[PDB]
Amino acid sequence: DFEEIPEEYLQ
Amino acid sequence: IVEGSDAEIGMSPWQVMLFRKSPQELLCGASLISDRWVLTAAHCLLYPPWDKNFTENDLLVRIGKHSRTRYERNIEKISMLEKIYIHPRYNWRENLDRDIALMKLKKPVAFSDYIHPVCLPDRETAASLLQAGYKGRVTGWGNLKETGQPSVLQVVNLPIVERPVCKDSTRIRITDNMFCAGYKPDEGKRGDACEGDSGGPFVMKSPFNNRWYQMGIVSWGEGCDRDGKYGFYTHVFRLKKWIQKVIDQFG
Amino acid sequence: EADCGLRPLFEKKSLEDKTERELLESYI
Ligand SMILES: CC[C@@H](C(=O)NCc1ccc(C(=N)N)cc1)N(C)C(=O)[C@@H](Cc1ccccc1)NS(=O)(=O)Cc1ccccc1
Ligand SMILES: *[C@@H]1O[C@H](CO)[C@@H](O)[C@H](O)[C@H]1NC(C)=O
Ligand code: NA
Ligand code: NA
Repeated sequence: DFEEIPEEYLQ
Repeated sequence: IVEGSDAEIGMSPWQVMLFRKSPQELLCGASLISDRWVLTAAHCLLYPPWDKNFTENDLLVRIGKHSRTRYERNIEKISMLEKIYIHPRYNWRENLDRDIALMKLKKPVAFSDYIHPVCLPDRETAASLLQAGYKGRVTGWGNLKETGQPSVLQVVNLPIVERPVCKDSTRIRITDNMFCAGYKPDEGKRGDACEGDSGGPFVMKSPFNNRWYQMGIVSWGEGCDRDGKYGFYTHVFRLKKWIQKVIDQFG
Repeated sequence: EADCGLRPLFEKKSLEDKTERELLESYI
């Protein structure tokens, strides 16, 4: 339901 | 937020979203109190009856948001957590007494039109404003009804309620570290926080210096927007010595 | 912070939001 957030914040 | 309305852009620039990494979902609200510190409800991080016990790496903080689900490119900022601090006498066993936690960010967040800290009350502002009938403002991306979900941040203004009325509305043991707010059945008007709004701020605008102060944290309630029930809020000023102790020691 | 609780898009440009007057009116 949420838009994917930039990969840089999941590292 | 039940029976509230859409926030205006930049209306609540201290509003923070606590976001679960996996699965990607809203956990709670929170508030920005400096460029590196975020305030929330302890039960957003730790609540054993629901098997909740998050660590720093489980979570992200999203600041400057309006839309609930959108990634708001060039507007919101996403921060990682350095450390969680839960009040040492947080009572998750009984009644959520001292439902308060701090989160230190790994890096300072840049302030903008959409991102700005709220004030914490000192003794005099608390004494002046925490009075029955005086209204505060609650904001969040929580559920619109007790039993869907908002497109954007919701807002509702609610009056503080006399402590005997709060006490008589519930079987739960109320403490001096809590206050309650909401309309009475006879007052006609409605509104409440709900699931997902927890940890978010109850704020008041001082008529003395025209600054917004966070007086409360969304903590608990029996259902949402039920007649004769009220929302309960962590009393921020009562716990400010703990807040200052943590920031002085670790900030 | 010295600048806490003053919103860029409201207090900082002397604009009021649509319901803050409701709060003020309650502060009797
Ligand atoms: C963290 C547990 C807490 C909770 O759900 N708090 C979040 C919350 C925040 C605000 C409000 C509101 N203002 N109406 C309601 C719930 N909780 C179990 C409740 O509030 C309990 C009462 C309680 C208080 C303190 C200790 C134990 C039990 N009430 S409850 O009705 O179970 C919460 C609820 C509300 C709607 C949908 C599902 C659940
Ligand atoms: C919650 O998690 C930490 C570490 O994962 C653990 O030490 C603690 O005992 C758990 N329960 C609490 C704080 O009630
Ligand atoms: Na009672
Ligand atoms: Na109610």
